[PDB]
Amino acid sequence: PRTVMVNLNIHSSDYYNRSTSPWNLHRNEDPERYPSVIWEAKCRHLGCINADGNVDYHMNSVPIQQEILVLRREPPHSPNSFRLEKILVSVGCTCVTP
Amino acid sequence: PRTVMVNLNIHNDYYNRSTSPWNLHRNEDPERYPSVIWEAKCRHLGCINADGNVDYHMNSVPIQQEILVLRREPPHSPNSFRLEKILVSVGCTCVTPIV
Ligand SMILES: CC(F)(F)c1nnc(N[C@H](c2cn3ncc([C@@H](C4CC4)N4C[C@@H](C(F)(F)F)NC4=O)cc3n2)C2CCC(F)(F)CC2)o1
Repeated sequence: PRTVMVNLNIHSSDYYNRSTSPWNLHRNEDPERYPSVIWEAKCRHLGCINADGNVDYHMNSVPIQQEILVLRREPPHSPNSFRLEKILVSVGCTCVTP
Repeated sequence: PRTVMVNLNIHNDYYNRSTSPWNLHRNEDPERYPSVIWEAKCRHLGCINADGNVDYHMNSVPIQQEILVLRREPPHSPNSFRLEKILVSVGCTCVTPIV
């Protein structure tokens, strides 16, 4: 264990609507985790929006997955003690050539 | 102060075909945890078309997200931190510019 003290008191999105692989945000909630709420990107379409403004299936919208560190309550249900943990979160969508 | 204890011992390529591909840039700060953060930098100003050529009628833009980091408090402290928000680039997407 490398135990440290953390003080939790801390001292654009509408532009991504113009993406050829647009996404919406999905609420992910876990009361055993900090941050408990994580907004996860879900691609709106299987294809990408082409020059005509239409969904084109010759290209694919794919979620960008990132490794994210979160705090897991340790022991479970502990309000003040945690262990660092890695999870995968979707942070947006990009358009790929299959 | 909302002081909590954190155990820092972690429990636990595809996007190359993107029309708005990106590379990773090393962001290092010895006063922060994680000290090293890899940020996405868009490879091109435009988006890659069907022919494999850059088209400047569209733009590759970095997706900026707010993430939480630990700042050493007091400075240089090996075991005490304050939570802090920073803005990082987590990938690139292709956008149709405003006309
Ligand atoms: C909104 C949220 F997703 F819940 C969220 N916000 N911050 C976190 N987690 C915070 C957080 C910060 N980072 N910074 C870097 C990384 C690494 C991944 C290889 C491990 N990445 C991911 C990628 C990107 F950051 F650019 F995305 N590039 C990287 O180098 C993960 C990460 N996790 C977390 C909150 C608890 C804490 F303070 F104790 C510690 C830090 O989650």
